[PDB]
Amino acid sequence: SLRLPQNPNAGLFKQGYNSYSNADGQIIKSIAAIRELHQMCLTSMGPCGRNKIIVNHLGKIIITNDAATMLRELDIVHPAVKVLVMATEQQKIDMGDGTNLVMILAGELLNVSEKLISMGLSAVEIIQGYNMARKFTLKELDEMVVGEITDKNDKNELLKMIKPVISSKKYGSEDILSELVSEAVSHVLPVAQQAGEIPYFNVDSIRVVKIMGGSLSNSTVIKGMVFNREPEGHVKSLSEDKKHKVAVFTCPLDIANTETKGTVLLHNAQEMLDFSKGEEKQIDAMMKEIADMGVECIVAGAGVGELALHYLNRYGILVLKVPSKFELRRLCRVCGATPLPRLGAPTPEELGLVETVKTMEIGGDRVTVFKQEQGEISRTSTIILRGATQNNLDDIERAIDDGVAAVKGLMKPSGGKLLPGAGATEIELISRITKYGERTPGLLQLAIKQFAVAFEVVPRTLAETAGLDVNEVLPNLYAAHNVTEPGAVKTDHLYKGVDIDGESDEGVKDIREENIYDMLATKKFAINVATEAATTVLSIDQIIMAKK
Amino acid sequence: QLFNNSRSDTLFLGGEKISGDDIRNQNVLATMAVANVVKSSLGPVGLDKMLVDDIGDFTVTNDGATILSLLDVQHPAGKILVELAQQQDREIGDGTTSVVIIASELLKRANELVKNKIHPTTIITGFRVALREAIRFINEVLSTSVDTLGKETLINIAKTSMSSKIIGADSDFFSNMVVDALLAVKTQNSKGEIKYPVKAVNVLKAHGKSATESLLVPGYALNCTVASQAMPKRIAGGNVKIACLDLNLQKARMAMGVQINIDDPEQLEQIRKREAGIVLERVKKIIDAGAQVVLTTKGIDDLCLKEFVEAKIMGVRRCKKEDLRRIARATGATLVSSMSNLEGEETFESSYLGLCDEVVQAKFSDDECILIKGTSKHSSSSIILRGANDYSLDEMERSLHDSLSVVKRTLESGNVVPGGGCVEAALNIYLDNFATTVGSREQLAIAEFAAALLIIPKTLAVNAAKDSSELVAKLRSYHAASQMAKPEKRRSYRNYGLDLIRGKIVDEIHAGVLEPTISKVKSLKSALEACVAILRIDTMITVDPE
Amino acid sequence: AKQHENRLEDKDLSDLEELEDDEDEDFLEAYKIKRLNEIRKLQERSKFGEVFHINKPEYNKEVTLASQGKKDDGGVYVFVHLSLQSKLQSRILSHLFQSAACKFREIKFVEIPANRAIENYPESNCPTLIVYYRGEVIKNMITLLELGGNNSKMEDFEDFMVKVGAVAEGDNRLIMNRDDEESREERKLHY
Amino acid sequence: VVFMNASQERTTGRQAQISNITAAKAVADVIRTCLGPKAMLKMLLDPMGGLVLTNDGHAILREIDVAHPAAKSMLELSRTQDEEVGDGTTTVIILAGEILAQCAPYLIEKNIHPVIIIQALKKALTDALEVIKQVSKPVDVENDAAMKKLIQASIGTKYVIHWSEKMCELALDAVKTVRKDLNFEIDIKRYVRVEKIPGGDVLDSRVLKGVLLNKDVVHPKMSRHIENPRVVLLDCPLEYKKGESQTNIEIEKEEDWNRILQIEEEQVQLMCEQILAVRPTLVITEKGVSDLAQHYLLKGGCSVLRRVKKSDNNRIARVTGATIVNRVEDLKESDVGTNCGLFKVEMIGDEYFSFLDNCGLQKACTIMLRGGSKDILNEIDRNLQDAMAVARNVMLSPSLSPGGGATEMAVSVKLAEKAKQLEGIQQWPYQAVADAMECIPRTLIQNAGGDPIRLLSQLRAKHAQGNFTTGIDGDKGKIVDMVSYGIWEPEVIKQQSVKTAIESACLLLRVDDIVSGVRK
Ligand SMILES: Nc1ncnc2c1ncn2[C@@H]1O[C@H](COP(=O)(O)OP(=O)(O)O)[C@@H](O)[C@H]1O
Ligand SMILES: Nc1ncnc2c1ncn2[C@@H]1O[C@H](COP(=O)(O)OP(=O)(O)O)[C@@H](O)[C@H]1O
Ligand SMILES: Nc1ncnc2c1ncn2[C@@H]1O[C@H](COP(=O)(O)OP(=O)(O)O)[C@@H](O)[C@H]1O
Ligand SMILES: [Mg+2]
Ligand SMILES: [Mg+2]
Ligand SMILES: [Mg+2]
Repeated sequence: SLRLPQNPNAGLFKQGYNSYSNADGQIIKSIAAIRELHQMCLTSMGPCGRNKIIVNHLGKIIITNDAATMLRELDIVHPAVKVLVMATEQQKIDMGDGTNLVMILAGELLNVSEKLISMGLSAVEIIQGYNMARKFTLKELDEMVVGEITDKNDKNELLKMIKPVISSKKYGSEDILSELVSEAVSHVLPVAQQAGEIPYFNVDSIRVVKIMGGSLSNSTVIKGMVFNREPEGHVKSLSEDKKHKVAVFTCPLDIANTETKGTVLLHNAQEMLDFSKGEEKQIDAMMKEIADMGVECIVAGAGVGELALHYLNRYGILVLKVPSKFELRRLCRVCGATPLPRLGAPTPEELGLVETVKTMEIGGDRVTVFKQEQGEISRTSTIILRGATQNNLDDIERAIDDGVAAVKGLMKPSGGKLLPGAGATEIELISRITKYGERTPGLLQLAIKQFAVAFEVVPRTLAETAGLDVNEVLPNLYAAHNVTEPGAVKTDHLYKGVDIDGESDEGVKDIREENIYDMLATKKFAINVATEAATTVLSIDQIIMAKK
Repeated sequence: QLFNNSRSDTLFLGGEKISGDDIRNQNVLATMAVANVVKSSLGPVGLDKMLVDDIGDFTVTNDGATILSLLDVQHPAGKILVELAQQQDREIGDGTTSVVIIASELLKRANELVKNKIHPTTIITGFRVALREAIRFINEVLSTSVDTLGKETLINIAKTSMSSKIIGADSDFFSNMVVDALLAVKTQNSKGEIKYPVKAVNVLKAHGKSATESLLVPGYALNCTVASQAMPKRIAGGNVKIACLDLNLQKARMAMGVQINIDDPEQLEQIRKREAGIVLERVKKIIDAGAQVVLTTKGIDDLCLKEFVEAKIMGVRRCKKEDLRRIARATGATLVSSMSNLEGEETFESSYLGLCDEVVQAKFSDDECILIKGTSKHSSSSIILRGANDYSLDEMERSLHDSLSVVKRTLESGNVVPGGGCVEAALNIYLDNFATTVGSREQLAIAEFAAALLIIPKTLAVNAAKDSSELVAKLRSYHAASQMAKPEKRRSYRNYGLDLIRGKIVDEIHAGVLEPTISKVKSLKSALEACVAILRIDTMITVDPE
Repeated sequence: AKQHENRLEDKDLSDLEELEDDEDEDFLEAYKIKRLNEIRKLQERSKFGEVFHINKPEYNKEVTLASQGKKDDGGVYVFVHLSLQSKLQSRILSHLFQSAACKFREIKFVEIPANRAIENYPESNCPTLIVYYRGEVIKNMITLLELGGNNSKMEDFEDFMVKVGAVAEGDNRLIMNRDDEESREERKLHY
Repeated sequence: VVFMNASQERTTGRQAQISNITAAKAVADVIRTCLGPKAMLKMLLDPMGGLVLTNDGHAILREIDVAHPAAKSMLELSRTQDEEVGDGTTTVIILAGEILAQCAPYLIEKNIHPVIIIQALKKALTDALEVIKQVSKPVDVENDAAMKKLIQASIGTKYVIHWSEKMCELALDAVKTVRKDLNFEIDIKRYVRVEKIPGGDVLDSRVLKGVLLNKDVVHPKMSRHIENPRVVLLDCPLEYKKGESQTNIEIEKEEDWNRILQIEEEQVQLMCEQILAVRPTLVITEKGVSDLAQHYLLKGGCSVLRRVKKSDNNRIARVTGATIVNRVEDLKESDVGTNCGLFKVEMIGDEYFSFLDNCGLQKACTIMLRGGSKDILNEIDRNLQDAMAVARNVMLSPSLSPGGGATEMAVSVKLAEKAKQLEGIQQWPYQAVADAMECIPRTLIQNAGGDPIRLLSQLRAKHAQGNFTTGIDGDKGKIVDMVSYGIWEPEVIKQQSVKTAIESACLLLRVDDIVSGVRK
């Protein structure tokens, strides 16, 4: 009476282990545990989304409005929330676009499932309901598609691609940020029209180097690349035309020492006198074959000796440090050189082509530039991103990664296959999925119905973040899809969507003239991985933890 | 704010020393820290709060009168706002939430004037000339309350006091209740001056049906239990006599320091009998008077209960002093502290007894209450509030108690003004033209004083979770044309405010919301006198306890 | 554990009769004989009951010998009062002595003028309250600002007697423990 | 420089409401399985050590101390429902939780203001009382056969449904005894006595109209069997009353001390002679009795019993009609009780019990419950309190309604028809009230072990045809009408439930900030 028996036969397992079954409203608590961090994502989706401060134990801060990025640093206790972390991590790695959406949907499917489990629907039927809804959802995304790119390189078409992507992360001004990406995409692409070759594009080609100071308007698009290096011997503006040559060596510019106990041995004074001059003549003789080929800059892979440096700057050969593997490989793709570890003569076919190598003050430190010209184009271009706050450089840099990741979406499938944005693609599926529930019989119809109700979060979120009342903006938009028999045949009611700024009522003046669209490849895997996030959380009825 | 200052550098004080603009900033954050809990409770869109005493007990409260009294603050600059909330509850009885927000913003908006090298003496002078100019403008714009032939100058007054409460939806039912209650308990004093004693009506903490089905008692309801269970509970028939006694009726000892001493043991039993008999002689003459109902402040011993059970008299013990004066005042009796007269004899006259039509004891959810109705000489009233529990009824008790004070003032002073931040927005347009006339440095003081008055209509929109600038800009547009009305009624664009349930600007006279002008007068002076007290402080000297 | 002890500890000889029908006779009457013996000891110890207005020669006996009592260490507390009729606190303390004398008959209540007590005593320090016990001074109390001053009451004086060990904490005669009959009547009805 | 000794930090915004609504859901989850005829039982470990086995809602909530302050508003609803009626306590908690649970995704999702929801609940409550008035009907109150099945409705959830034939007769005779003519039924539970006797058999019981005392006579010569007893109630002790004046006697002569003790004997002699002025046969006193006074009452045969409680003396007064008189001088023949009989003291080894029976319409009785343990005696005793609690309202008002989820379903169907007809901003929370009444039928079905998705789906189509008396059976789970079985409850239970559920939701929905540290 004074004390319970405190759960007998509990010594089967350790004291730290705990069980969590579906009963006792614990599945409702797991939905509430998702609801804690899901509401943090409500303020972070859309162009009016708000970034988030995340102070780690080390003190490294990252400011961001994306989900996959913010969830990396937060240490999570609930395992069901970690499914959303790895689900968004999969979204960032594969497609690099549409992660707030994964969280927003996989969280609202669990929200509407709170009503379904409370009604009395078995968990097995819930998975069958969303799977049958998923097959119809992915089918209709291919049907209501409009428009296509059909050209890899164009000035006006890239404005339709990059601009709606970076509009979520650090909107700012539209033109100054979009032109930096569309100019850099055209440099790296192998155009090769009327040849029948397979296109190819690498995410690691376009890379952004962060430099403090300046303003966002002063950002330029560099053909080549840049490091924060210092030439050792001398600096040269290189005002001499008639382009220079490039030779890349991965080994250090020094005498190839013996790997096993390299030690001097001098038996008599005759070897003592010649050993000091032998190293000078040997290093000089190797530079003669290198210098006669007309090379004026050599990129070293490791530490360079002083004696080798004395003969390099004699003939005015520039030295560059790249003490890492990937930093040396990215530079060969610009000039198109084939490195060889030997210290002999570079082959003439393997020598690279760089016209000028300038050294100027951008951020107060010494930097080396490798700008090419219109002739003999190169790939793996960089973008000089100027800004005041280092935290803003980090989020804008990842926005270029999201934009570069969107360019990857054009290579693998047959084409662009753009969709209407601004909630139009979500609100259209609500009517189609609702009609699909009426066609199918059985107790799964409520699962099909709640699956459509979960898609309202995109227009509800954009209306809440835009400072508008969602009770008036949402049903005003339903009138465009509740309508029938209106004059025009060629119907233009599909482009109606929400609006962040402007006219009252809100149905946007089309997403058309506005030139904002969404990618099909993002919506396919996002709805697939979001449904898998809700499937794995709803399919499990018992959870076991340890130590907490 | 940044860091702690040096502790008595070549000054030799046992406590702490601080000076400069740092303490002036701490007073602003101190007034804003205590005002943030009052922000969300303002207006009908505000929500209630609960204060936990770390013993399980909690109480729901909306008004900042008792909230700040319960919140034990140690900073003395915040204590003035705590006492300001208690001060405004005593005199006016309404607007405790508004003076804290107004006084805090006047100090907050004046904080910018401090670092402009404007002295506080010049700032308060600019505030004071704006005050007396605002009081005269309030005296020009207000209106008397006979107002119209229909009443509804009292049904609409109750809605303003009843708003922002749990029973604000039921204010249509309770509006008729409060006006019928205070019109019954009026009195006469000072040769024609009518008074309305607040708290004279009995607010009972009943549980049961709902707040909508709360029956208004046409008479006073005494909250006390019956002595014995074998007594008659219901007494019918007209002209029921009410006896109000206060003397000690239980058997008591002799004088406070005397000792009973007797040699003859024969009379030892006789002195015991007369001590038991002398207390029953008082009960004998009350039965001869024929008092059906008798009420006593002190206890009632079993020696007296047998006579009341036999003669069918309703004896009730454990009455309080303040209640029996209202029973005697309502039923027409007079308070009897002891039975005597100018002559040497001891007797009881029938004129001391009151009169009422019916007395019935009722029980509802373990709450026995004696319902006294039909007082012949003067009417009375009581309100039986019904809800979930006692802690929810405490909010209703404060809601009703504040409603009586507001309806008290509109009858004592017929002048009223509309709500919804009308006068707060009208004074800004009046003071801007006056600020340019005075010329010199007081323009910024009068201007920033006017900007601080706009916080009342702004807080109504912020707590509503709607767009505030559109409502303020539209309210600004109509009030801007009021000063330039160009008289020849067609004097429109005045007496308008915010409508939060719909989000539009409509006429407050037709909407049915008003407030007395005297509440605006005392709130502005008490808010400015509190602002004068905080601005004039320069350096703090906190002495640690020995 | 305390529920079994409250049956006997929290009931006097008059209150122990309540449990005559409920509890066992041998359990109850065994304790009533114990409490009855304690009542008889207090009657034998009741050697006092009014203020002893004494004079000095006698002090050397009344105040001190008494404090020894039987000298079985039968000690006796002796509250002395150096009275001064000009002071207002002295007349208040004289009333408390006679009131407490009628209740606590075992404790001796002594009074004497302060001018006759000590040669050239400071009038400002009067009224003075001394408490002797077995010849030793237990408490040399100063003027009644500690006990409220001018607003001193009978409840404050009885509380002081418990601190010096003159009266037990749970004594039925103390006003703190001596609840009114009307108070206990309401408790039984609401129980 | 904290500025606040009581929670300078604050939990404001929507997170305070999540803690409030989730706490309101948690108090309903621990008693979700405590509804219907197949409901389970619970055990509570109080710190004093007195265990109790309970299924009624009021006994569960009152013995559970909760640290969450917002939850405590839900804990007190069963306390309010108990003192008002005494039946239907569990439905108020789960209904209030479903209203708060259904109204949760509107501030999060729709961002609708709370004060608009407050207006929506009042109009729903106004329509809820309207349709309950339409669904209810009157019946005859004087038919004893009809009263048995109404008492059996609340008994069906409890353990004593197996003895429902005995419990209905046990409670129907008791409530009719204390009932009188004069709110037309002013009788009160305080007059009804229920003495718990461990041991015996629950099947053997009877409604004796009297007052059962738990003590023995004071002297052995007294006869324990009286044919025509005469009850006289007294407040004065038969002992010598000590004067509160503290009178001291100065004895100088030798005969004074002997005369005092002779006056003590003479006073008890004169006092006992006045008792015999009206020659009683049974005397009752609430105070002690001296051994000197016992001898003088032997000649008259005045049986005395001492240390009787104050409430028991009032219950003895109403049965026998005797008047409580303190002094012994004012005894008259009218003061002496009459129309009493069957005074007998049954010998039981535990304690001595004395019975009473009759031959100023107020009456009283004592229900002697027999069982197997003291804890289940409290269970059957609380069922008696529930047995008469359901019987008061049918006697107060003749109005009557069905139950078993049917009356709650009728509220949801009528509200759902007019919810689409409203077409305004308040219609979203107005639909939540119609969905909130579905928990009760659902709860009943779930406990019964049926499939609630299809049983309630056809129940929607069944009530759409235009009938209201169709409920859900608790054993097998049919859609059979309750007219055949006879599940009927009063209207006051469902009226107090929807009122207390709506009024409790209005209290808790208007909270946005939580603070502590006051220490009043
Ligand atoms: N200016 C705008 N007007 C209307 N809709 C917009 C605008 N900018 C963005 N959107 C919509 O907001 C949505 C936000 O998508 P989001 O998940 O943030 O993309 P990302 O994966 O880059 O984070 C887009 O799908 C787009 O349709
Ligand atoms: N129905 C309403 N419409 C517009 N404004 C209102 C309404 N009710 C109250 N107010 C405003 O709220 C302010 C303060 O209200 P009050 O009743 O004092 O709140 P509390 O009772 O919490 O002190 C008033 O100045 C008034 O203008
Ligand atoms: N055998 C049954 N068949 C159908 N409904 C039942 C049955 N037993 C009980 N009920 C329903 O369950 C409810 C239980 O009421 P009761 O146990 O008295 O209080 P509470 O509702 O608080 O548990 C009744 O209102 C009744 O309608
Ligand atoms: Mg995007
Ligand atoms: Mg008010
Ligand atoms: Mg019940």
